[PDB]
Amino acid sequence: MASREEIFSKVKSIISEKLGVDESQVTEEAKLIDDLGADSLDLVDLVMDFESEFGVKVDDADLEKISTVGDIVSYIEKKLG
Repeated sequence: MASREEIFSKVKSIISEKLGVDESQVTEEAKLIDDLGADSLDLVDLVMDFESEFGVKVDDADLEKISTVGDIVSYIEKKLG
């Protein structure tokens, strides 16, 4: 079943494994590009990984609305319903 823990944990799994960074750098208010150093290319791959992982499609506009991990987490929780 859907759960916030599932979102955050899975989200960290993609970002952490591809960047080699611990969730300490990951924050609901931390920016993936500034706080972690993941540029637009990095961001596309990370969100994409969630796109297939959660079996959901994302809006290019949603990407613009998503900057921090908080947005990533909140996005999946609401997008799935």
